[PDB]
Amino acid sequence: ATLKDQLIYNLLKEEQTPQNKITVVGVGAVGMACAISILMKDLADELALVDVIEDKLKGEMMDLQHGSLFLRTPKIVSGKDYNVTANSKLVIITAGARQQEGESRLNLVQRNVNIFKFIIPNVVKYSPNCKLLIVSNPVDILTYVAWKISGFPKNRVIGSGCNLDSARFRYLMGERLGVHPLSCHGWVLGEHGDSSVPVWSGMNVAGVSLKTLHPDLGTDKDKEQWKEVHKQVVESAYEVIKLKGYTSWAIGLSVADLAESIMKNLRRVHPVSTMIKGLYGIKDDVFLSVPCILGQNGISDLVKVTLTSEEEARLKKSADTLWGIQKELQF
Amino acid sequence: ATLKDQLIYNLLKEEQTPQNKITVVGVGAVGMACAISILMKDLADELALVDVIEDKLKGEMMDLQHGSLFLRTPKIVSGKDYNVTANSKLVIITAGARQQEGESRLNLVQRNVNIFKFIIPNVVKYSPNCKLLIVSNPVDILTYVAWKISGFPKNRVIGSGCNLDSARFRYLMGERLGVHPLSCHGWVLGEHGDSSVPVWSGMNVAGVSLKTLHPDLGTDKDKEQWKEVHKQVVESAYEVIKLKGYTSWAIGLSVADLAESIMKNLRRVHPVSTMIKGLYGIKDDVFLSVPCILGQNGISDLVKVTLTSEEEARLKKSADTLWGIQKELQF
Amino acid sequence: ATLKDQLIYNLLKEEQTPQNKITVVGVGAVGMACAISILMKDLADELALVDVIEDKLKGEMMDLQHGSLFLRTPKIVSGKDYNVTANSKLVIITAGARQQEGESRLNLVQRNVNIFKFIIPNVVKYSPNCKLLIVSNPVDILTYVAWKISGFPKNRVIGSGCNLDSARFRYLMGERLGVHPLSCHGWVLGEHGDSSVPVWSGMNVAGVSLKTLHPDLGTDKDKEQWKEVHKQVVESAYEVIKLKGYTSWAIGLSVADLAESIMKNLRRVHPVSTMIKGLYGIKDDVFLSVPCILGQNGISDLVKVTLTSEEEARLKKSADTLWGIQKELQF
Amino acid sequence: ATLKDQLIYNLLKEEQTPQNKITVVGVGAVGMACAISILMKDLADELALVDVIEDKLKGEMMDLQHGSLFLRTPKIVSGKDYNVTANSKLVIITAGARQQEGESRLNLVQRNVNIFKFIIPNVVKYSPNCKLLIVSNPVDILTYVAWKISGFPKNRVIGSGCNLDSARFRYLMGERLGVHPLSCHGWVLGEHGDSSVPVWSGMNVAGVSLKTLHPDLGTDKDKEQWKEVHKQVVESAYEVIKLKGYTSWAIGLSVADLAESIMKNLRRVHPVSTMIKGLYGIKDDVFLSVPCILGQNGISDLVKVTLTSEEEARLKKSADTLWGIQKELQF
Ligand SMILES: NC(=O)C1=CN([C@@H]2O[C@H](COP(=O)(O)OP(=O)(O)OC[C@H]3O[C@@H](n4cnc5c(N)ncnc54)[C@H](O)[C@@H]3O)[C@@H](O)[C@H]2O)C=CC1
Ligand SMILES: NC(=O)C1=CN([C@@H]2O[C@H](COP(=O)(O)OP(=O)(O)OC[C@H]3O[C@@H](n4cnc5c(N)ncnc54)[C@H](O)[C@@H]3O)[C@@H](O)[C@H]2O)C=CC1
Ligand SMILES: NC(=O)C1=CN([C@@H]2O[C@H](COP(=O)(O)OP(=O)(O)OC[C@H]3O[C@@H](n4cnc5c(N)ncnc54)[C@H](O)[C@@H]3O)[C@@H](O)[C@H]2O)C=CC1
Ligand SMILES: NC(=O)C1=CN([C@@H]2O[C@H](COP(=O)(O)OP(=O)(O)OC[C@H]3O[C@@H](n4cnc5c(N)ncnc54)[C@H](O)[C@@H]3O)[C@@H](O)[C@H]2O)C=CC1
Ligand SMILES: Cc1ccc(C#Cc2cccc(-c3nn(-c4nc(C(=O)O)cs4)c(CC4CC4)c3Cc3ccc(S(N)(=O)=O)c(F)c3)c2)s1
Ligand SMILES: Cc1ccc(C#Cc2cccc(-c3nn(-c4nc(C(=O)O)cs4)c(CC4CC4)c3Cc3ccc(S(N)(=O)=O)c(F)c3)c2)s1
Ligand SMILES: Cc1ccc(C#Cc2cccc(-c3nn(-c4nc(C(=O)O)cs4)c(CC4CC4)c3Cc3ccc(S(N)(=O)=O)c(F)c3)c2)s1
Ligand SMILES: Cc1ccc(C#Cc2cccc(-c3nn(-c4nc(C(=O)O)cs4)c(CC4CC4)c3Cc3ccc(S(N)(=O)=O)c(F)c3)c2)s1
Repeated sequence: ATLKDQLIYNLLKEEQTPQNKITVVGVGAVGMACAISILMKDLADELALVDVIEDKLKGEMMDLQHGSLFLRTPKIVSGKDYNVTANSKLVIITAGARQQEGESRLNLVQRNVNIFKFIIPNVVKYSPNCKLLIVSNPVDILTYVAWKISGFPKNRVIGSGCNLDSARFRYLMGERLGVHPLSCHGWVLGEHGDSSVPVWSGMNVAGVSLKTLHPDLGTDKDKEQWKEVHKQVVESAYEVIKLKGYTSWAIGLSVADLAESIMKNLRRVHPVSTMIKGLYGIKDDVFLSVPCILGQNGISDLVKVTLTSEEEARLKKSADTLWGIQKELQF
Repeated sequence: ATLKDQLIYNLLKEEQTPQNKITVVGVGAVGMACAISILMKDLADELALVDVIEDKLKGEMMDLQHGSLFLRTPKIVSGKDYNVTANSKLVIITAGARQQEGESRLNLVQRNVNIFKFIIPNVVKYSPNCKLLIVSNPVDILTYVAWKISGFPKNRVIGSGCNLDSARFRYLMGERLGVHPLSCHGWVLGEHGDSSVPVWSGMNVAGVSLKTLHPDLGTDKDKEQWKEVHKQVVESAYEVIKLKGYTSWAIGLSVADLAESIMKNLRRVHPVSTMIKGLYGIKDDVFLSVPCILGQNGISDLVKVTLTSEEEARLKKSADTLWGIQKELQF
Repeated sequence: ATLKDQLIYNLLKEEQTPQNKITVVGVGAVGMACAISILMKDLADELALVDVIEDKLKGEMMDLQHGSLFLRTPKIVSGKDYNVTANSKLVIITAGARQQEGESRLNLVQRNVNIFKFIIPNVVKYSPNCKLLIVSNPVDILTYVAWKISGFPKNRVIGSGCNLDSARFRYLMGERLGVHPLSCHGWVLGEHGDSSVPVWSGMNVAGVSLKTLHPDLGTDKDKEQWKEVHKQVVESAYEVIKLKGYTSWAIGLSVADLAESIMKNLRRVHPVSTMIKGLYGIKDDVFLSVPCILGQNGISDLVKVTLTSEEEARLKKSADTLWGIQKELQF
Repeated sequence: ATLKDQLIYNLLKEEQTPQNKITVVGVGAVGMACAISILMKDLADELALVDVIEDKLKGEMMDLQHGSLFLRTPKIVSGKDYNVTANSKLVIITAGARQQEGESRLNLVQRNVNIFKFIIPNVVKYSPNCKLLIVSNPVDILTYVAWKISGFPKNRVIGSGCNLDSARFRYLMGERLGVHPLSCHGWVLGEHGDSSVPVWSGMNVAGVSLKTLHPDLGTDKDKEQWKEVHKQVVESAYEVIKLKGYTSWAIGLSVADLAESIMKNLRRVHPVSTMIKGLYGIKDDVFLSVPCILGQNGISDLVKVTLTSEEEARLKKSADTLWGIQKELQF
């Protein structure tokens, strides 16, 4: 008998079926930050990685496996073939093309769409019941693209959206007030990044409305220039990109936070990008961030935030602009 | 009054002194993997980062700060100046040079020695009571260098050593047996990397000696070639370097595991590199990995492993080789 | 040589000094629930237990010690003598008397005051710099008592207060809305228990004011009777006492949450009982729960909640009542 | 519209099917310690409690629910009817009768059997695919009883067995050596409690066999009396029972450790009680503790520890004695 059989007596020929499986597609800096954050939060019993760069994919997988002693996720797999992703509960898309020198963002949009046309059908083939969490940028457009290609109902297609923008907002608010972001509440909604909308009416500590304490909050008359807090939500992302080349740690932690609510059926509220047609006069198929209740079925509910006329008009303008771009995309 | 003062009444404006502070020096892939792993294990109330590349250093710090909402380490700081490291309990050195084309390894090591001659006095100046955890390679030589330059007692200078090699051993052992590495026990000692020593006599599951079950274990007569487990401990690191360019995740996790024992005073046993003169037959000032008990005072004790004649001769040969190299380095 | 000395080489025999020590005084159901919750959140490197019942104290300590394999708090000690508590960062008082048949509540409180007159000087003797977290009831009165006897500055004497009441409020609010309590925000302030004050103006999800959506919120005109949420905050505690004899698990979890903010210096906001003279219109030395920022210095700051006339009159009435009782107690 | 519907827009009529559900039956001290330890380790997305004492059951449930803010287990339910347990992955039995004054242990055996004849059929009715983890004493007899009544294959019926005995052994070994139990390895096998067997051949630190260092280890000639370490594994349990009335914290943590391996499919090795017929000459249906590999299918494999003739004869004697009692039990 082999040493294994001398040492170990086998009771069961196991069926080996994954119960809490997560897949990450695209193992760049963002995908691997998502991966490590999920691993260190014990959110999955199996982690699958997919990419098209075969050596990079296998190297990252092996690096994680070598740390298995320090983890409680017993199976880490990888491959270019999507059979490694079968029966995932949650599939996180972090794939994208590399912007070339002198290439505009507009050119990236169709290249990432072309990547999604290859990825998303293979995801559905092997995990027809999964939740899809889209991180690749432009995230609101690509969440729509993923929704359309997958055929999924809208509860099962989730865009990272303004989850990270809101985390940045609360960090910066916390720095102004000397309070941990966990206790500084404030919401950034709409489009991820440049066009996001700070909802000044919801900014509060311990339920005390900042806007009621300081009616000029967020306006141009504001002597304390709190609008600069939202300007820095946008500008600080561009700054990290300039300083280190890309962002990764903050989005990875924010993605693991969303995965936690989904895998643990927590029904916490997150600002994520969701199919918003039927609200705010929006009549087109577009994805924008609103506060959503997240659990094991994806987005089961959303909060209807009371918006001023100006705030509603900004969200409607994002919806119109997104539909304008989406109708020109080739599927 | 300002909004903050309208909202918040201050009881004490006190000079915050750090209680559980860790510094990582060098924010390459290895340093940041250490940083993220430490953050997600709640080991510190303050994390300081140091490097010489100023924009990269600030970008990585800010990226971590943007994730504060998802963390419980309230202060993350950085700078090229070592006053940001003051009063650290643990200082992790992952700094190093990159080999230039056609540069000999000996010259690369001397460049790393020169880097340590700059770093180590500045660390001591601002945290004279810290523990030093050396990760930069060649790790056993540079741990000696750190020990010589710092003036620290040997309990407070620890080299990552074979902690990671042993983790790889147990992952590979677990894969052969179908058992989690947490339950697969085995020790790789001596030098990190190619010259490491697999202690076949300690390989066991549930206290069952594999060597006693299988007396050919690890020999050339072994029909199952268990020696290939140790060969892959060495080769897989080179393979990961070839596939993705470097290793980072597994070393980051293993470093956070050592930090956990030190910061929480666990007195767990780890294979780390320590000044071994007078033990294991070594008569020179060199650092080799043996099982060490780690706690709030660093290495308080070490385990005297019973070695065969061959294993003892291999460690003595490593010590002779390390001593020859160290006297060829300029301090 | 002994087996230990054959196996282990000692580098330093040093006098272990505790770095992150917590003491719980009183090992009833409440004290032990605090103990287990603190152990499972890795908040301390040393846990000390104190009581006057010597056999029970030793049995509980040993029970915890038998679980050390599953914990990461390496030292658990106990004793009737307070030298076991030396150098605690945080001291949690859950000690109290049991009401005797036919004994008036005022006499029961005086017996608890007498207990504090024994405990508090001995705590101060061995940990003069600790933070005091008072859980014993009546908690607001006894927090004042602890503050008066200790001589501590007010930032270092904290009463559990309405931390638990607010947790119950948010659980009940979450149940009504189908949202996790982590995302349901609402504050119960003032006295712990029957006289607590629900701040309807701060009740919100995602920054959306329920009171603004529903102006009758909490009034008698409310067709949905949201006032019953606060009524159940009070009644459910009495119900648990009736059904199982006492409450323990929820208070233990809420105490560990406060300990987490203090031990890790998080500067999160909690509703805890603090010396409120000069704020909120109170002119006597009394402790009432307001939102406080908690960190390594205890209460460094507090939030000034905007109150209605009725809410302010209720807090002033609580202060008048507390002051009348305190002058009827013998110190 | 109601306030809920004004605030929240519903996307899905959810099916509400539990994915990682655990049930605890019997909410005495042991059951509630299991419950809190499982809750604080995030092992379940739904926790169900069952007992026959209806008020106590509802009070404990409510106490846990009031701490929901501090947990990430979103549904806690209870009831005397087993429909609350439907679709559990893992069902933990901690039910038992109260020993009356002057009542022998022998009388308790049939009373606990009678309790199991009511419980186990109802568990199977609502969770036919679950794993059963038996904690009630006498644990090896009652694990057999549970196996027989359930009809389950032997991989899905697990007795707590010697898991806690081994944890106590490693704690006491750690205290002798000054090393954390996590790094002190040693196995207690066979029957839980009085008749358990310390396997001296497996006792080691860092793979260094204590028995080889000290051949008198565990014998009567041992000047250091290491056999007293195993005597205290037994005696310390009786001591805690004498000092505080019962044990609870250590078993609760040990049970949560087993639940972790099962729910996370970790395939760690634990000494748990398993149907051992076919090994050691045992030819009867009995449950004894050996090192077992635990995962999502229960006990999938077990380690065949090399035993001395004396050790094998003690295990065989336990098997004979257990079968002698079991054949007299009424089903
Ligand atoms: N939604 C948010 O808040 C933010 C999203 N992001 C976005 O994440 C995405 C990835 O970011 P990085 O990792 O820095 O970029 P990256 O270029 O380093 O990595 C992208 C990976 O996608 C892989 N890829 C390309 N085609 C593929 C295909 N058919 N199938 C599988 N993999 C494929 C690539 O090989 C690459 O390894 C970017 O679009 C980035 O803008 C970045 C941070 C914040
Ligand atoms: N001991 C072990 O088990 C392992 C150790 N390592 C070693 O970790 C070290 C770092 O690895 P990588 O991050 O991949 O290399 P890297 O070259 O990307 O990172 C080195 C960083 O040190 C910085 N640096 C140079 N001089 C400095 C100085 N005086 N002060 C502060 N920073 C300085 C550099 O700017 C760089 O950011 C390497 O030496 C590597 O061999 C890598 C994996 C396993
Ligand atoms: N503030 C809050 O939100 C809540 C606070 N509590 C309060 O916690 C306190 C303890 O609650 P339980 O454990 O259920 O009561 P308990 O009577 O079972 O525990 C009290 C323990 O204090 C010990 N004791 C008496 N005098 C002592 C002295 N000088 N020194 C040390 N120990 C002494 C007693 O031996 C006893 O073990 C009670 O006063 C209770 O009202 C209970 C739940 C919620
Ligand atoms: N295997 C091990 O390592 C150890 C096991 N134990 C055992 O755990 C068991 C429980 O211990 P404790 O909580 O201290 O005892 P306990 O008597 O306080 O609690 C037992 C609970 O079982 C309930 N019960 C009785 N009949 C029931 C029925 N048909 N259905 C549902 N519930 C029923 C009882 O009402 C009671 O609430 C005991 O047998 C104890 O010996 C204790 C610690 C270590
Ligand atoms: C006609 C056209 C319409 C859209 C086009 C386009 C485009 C494109 C292509 C590559 C990258 C991006 C992009 N990445 N990125 C990042 N953010 C982070 C972070 O860490 O936050 C890291 S990189 C951001 C946010 C910015 C840093 C703060 C954008 C901008 C963007 C723009 C538009 C939508 S949207 N609502 O239209 O989908 C978005 F969601 C985001 C954008 S061309
Ligand atoms: C005269 C001279 C002799 C030696 C010289 C030299 C040298 C040098 C310079 C840069 C990097 C290294 C080096 N990095 N590295 C890594 N490992 C990992 C991981 O993921 O494990 C990632 S990179 C390894 C280990 C190998 C991958 C498995 C080495 C080799 C080494 C050699 C010698 C000592 S030692 N015992 O003398 O300290 C070591 F500890 C390690 C080595 S110049
Ligand atoms: C002249 C006098 C006036 C008052 C006297 C008095 C008194 C006394 C003596 C023992 C126990 C208590 C008490 N315990 N207890 C618990 N709560 C929990 C929980 O799980 O929440 C578990 S038991 C509560 C709260 C209630 C269950 C919901 C009280 C009442 C109380 C009363 C007064 C103050 S106060 N503001 O004056 O400090 C308090 F803080 C609390 C009270 S004698
Ligand atoms: C003819 C007969 C045969 C058996 C009978 C019987 C019986 C009985 C009835 C109630 C309680 C027990 C019992 N509980 N208990 C606890 N332990 C702990 C802990 O914290 O460890 C807490 S209480 C222990 C262990 C001891 C404290 C250290 C026993 C003893 C025992 C005896 C027999 C088997 S077995 N192998 O036959 O199943 C066991 F598993 C355990 C036993 S009458």
